[PDB]
Amino acid sequence: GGRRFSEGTSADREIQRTLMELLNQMDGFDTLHRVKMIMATNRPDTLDPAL
Amino acid sequence: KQYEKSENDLKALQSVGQIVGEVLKQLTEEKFIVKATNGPRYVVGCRRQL
Amino acid sequence: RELLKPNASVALHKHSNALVDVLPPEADSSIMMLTSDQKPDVMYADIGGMDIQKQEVREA
Amino acid sequence: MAKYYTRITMKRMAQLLDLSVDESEAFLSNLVVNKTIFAKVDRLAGVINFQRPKDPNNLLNDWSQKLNSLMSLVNKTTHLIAKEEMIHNLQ
Amino acid sequence: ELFVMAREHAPSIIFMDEIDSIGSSRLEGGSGGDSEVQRTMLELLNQLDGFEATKNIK
Amino acid sequence: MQSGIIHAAEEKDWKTAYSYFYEAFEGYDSIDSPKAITSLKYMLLCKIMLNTPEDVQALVSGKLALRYAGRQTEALKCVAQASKNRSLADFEKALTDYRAELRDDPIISTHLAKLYDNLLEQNLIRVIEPFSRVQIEHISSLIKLSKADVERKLSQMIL
Amino acid sequence: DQNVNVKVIMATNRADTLDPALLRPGRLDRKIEFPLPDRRQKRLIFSTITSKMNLSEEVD
Repeated sequence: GGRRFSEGTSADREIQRTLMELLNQMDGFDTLHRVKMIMATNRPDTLDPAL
Repeated sequence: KQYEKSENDLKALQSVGQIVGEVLKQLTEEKFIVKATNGPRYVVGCRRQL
Repeated sequence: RELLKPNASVALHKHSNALVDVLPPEADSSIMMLTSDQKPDVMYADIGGMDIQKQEVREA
Repeated sequence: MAKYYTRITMKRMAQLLDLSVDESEAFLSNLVVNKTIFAKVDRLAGVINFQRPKDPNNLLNDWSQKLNSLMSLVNKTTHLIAKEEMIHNLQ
Repeated sequence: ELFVMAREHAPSIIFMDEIDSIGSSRLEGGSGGDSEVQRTMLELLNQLDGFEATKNIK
Repeated sequence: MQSGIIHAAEEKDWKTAYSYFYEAFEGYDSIDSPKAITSLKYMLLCKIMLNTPEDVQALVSGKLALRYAGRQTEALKCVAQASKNRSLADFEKALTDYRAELRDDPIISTHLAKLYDNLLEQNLIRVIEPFSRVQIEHISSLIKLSKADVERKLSQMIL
Repeated sequence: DQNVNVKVIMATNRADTLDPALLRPGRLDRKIEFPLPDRRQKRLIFSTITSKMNLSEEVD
């Protein structure tokens, strides 16, 4: 989980994409009832403003 | 016991390690589109025993 | 061979080299879809608010 | 009773139940609602119809089904007959 | 690469629209990522081979 | 009040409509206008729509209703009574007097037509279903009409 | 676009999300804006959602 980034490495396009998936699962077309998630995070300001 | 094991083993030896795939879209029973793991997507049939 | 020319899925033989048939552009799709499954916690009826916005979505 | 008899008079049904025509009418009203078997019942007293739509369609499909099975039957029976026919090995 | 392809199937008019809404560290490279490209292309192409007063890929 | 009409008649969201009408009612109490009475109809109307006639009776808010009392207030309750009874006749009678109210607001006209027609339909389905060549007295009796009146209305329905 | 289907609907959460090829004047005729703080909407969301789930006798 991160942000858009992407004026650098091939790693940077990759974090934003993976982030997209965590958003949907939390709520964006898929809702938690069948699978539940608890996220353990070191630094909460790394994540998306959406997340 | 070894006879049964080897006879079943010959049948394994003539038989190859067939392509694994996934069903991209089933149009109908007789034409299924698959994504094969070798690369090229194929049109495949089905057997009636399924 | 007049319904041959559009860009759509098709079949070719490996080495019996024939364009054997044509297939719909529907075929070839690995994307899933949820028409309304895992239903959001919102609806048009389950809000009354964002009225100013209710015209902008309705149209689009 | 309803499944076997395509048609019964209201009157005959009373003799069969050993209850009057009026009582049978009320039972059928309740029965058709549960939807255990479909019936059409008349208050005229003419007939009680079970499993009939009054279309020629039914008769046309039914007619075909009996003929379709029959062909299949003749060809299988003759295979076994061929064994009997040989004789001097049974007798 | 763009010049060689354009030259091969010539003539061409290369319409470079420099909106320059790219970057936030390409706007410190020339004031557009595209404007950096265009300066490279401009100076080079003027001088290149005989293509200055024989120029036809504008 | 107005967002509620569109939701109820066109988009068929009675829940959102009910909720709208409540807010509107509260605002109407300070003034007297023709607009205030149109708000009173609508809250009652949503319940009748649900097809629980009890809710209608539970709900009544006298605050705007009494000022305006006459034919418009009573109409929503009579319609409910009718739905409860499963009588076409109660509904049938009421509707003629009520037509000025029908003209006045769109919401009532359309929903009352759905209700009348629906009720006829319910009553009729149960009558045909176990009996073919069913007696006239039996349809007159279930619907709650006279023999002449049901046959007439039926003519239209067959068509 | 100009099909029975809805034209591609997009959302962006940044000014760096976009690409100048996408951005170009002569592609976007339409601009859908979106507020959200208004006093009205807040009452409307609350009453419809409250009404979605069951009613209490302490409902206000």
